[PDB]
Amino acid sequence: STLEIAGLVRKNLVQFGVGEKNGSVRWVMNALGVKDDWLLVPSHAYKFEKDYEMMEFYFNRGGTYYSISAGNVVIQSLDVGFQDVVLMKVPTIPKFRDITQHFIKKGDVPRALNRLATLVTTVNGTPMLISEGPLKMEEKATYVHKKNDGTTVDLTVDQAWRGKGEGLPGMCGGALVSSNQSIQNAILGIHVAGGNSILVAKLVTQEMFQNI
Amino acid sequence: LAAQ
Ligand SMILES: *C[C@H](NC(=O)OCc1ccccc1)C(=O)O
Repeated sequence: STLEIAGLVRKNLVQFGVGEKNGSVRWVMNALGVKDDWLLVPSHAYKFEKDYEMMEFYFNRGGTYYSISAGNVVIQSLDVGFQDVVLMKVPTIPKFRDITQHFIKKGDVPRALNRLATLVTTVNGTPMLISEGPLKMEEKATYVHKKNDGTTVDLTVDQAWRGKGEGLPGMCGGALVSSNQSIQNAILGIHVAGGNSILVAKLVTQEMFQNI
Repeated sequence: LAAQ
């Protein structure tokens, strides 16, 4: 069911924060553990700020904190080009339950279209289930990221789900879960943007995990 | 849309 997939997502969601060495942590959004010490996280969380690699990355797993130098996480792309969401290996994180087999297969994508879905996410660790209207797939999606200083950058990704719904700041990194029980309520991707009552999630397929 |  949607709710049981949501429970598996919930258990693998951590809060992602960034800070200067010896400074306060800025808690930015969610990251989703997928297997071993690998997580999915929107790279817009960190990559547009100056000297990201000299920062400390923080992972909050239910009030137990894990930190690491940004230079010591291994970042791997989901596919060619910029997809925002990346795979991130974090050697200091406790191993995750492997939830990769619960992600949609590329070939099954059409089966989630035109059906409801649920965004399984948090706002700074408080779990929320957000209804999303019948899904469409945008071959390219563009959204605006506001940086810390106030300036903005336009981001464009390939293959992003679009659904009607109401999101809030901090919900990025949550997982979109199909209402379709015939594909076992597959995880469809990762929430990256929202506005004007529409929610956008980057498609993540099982096949993408082959990038290790 | 804004990055969320
Ligand atoms: C949610 C996970 N399920 C899983 O990996 O399914 C694989 C499977 C299940 C039944 C028949 C064939 C393959 C889990 O934690 O097990």
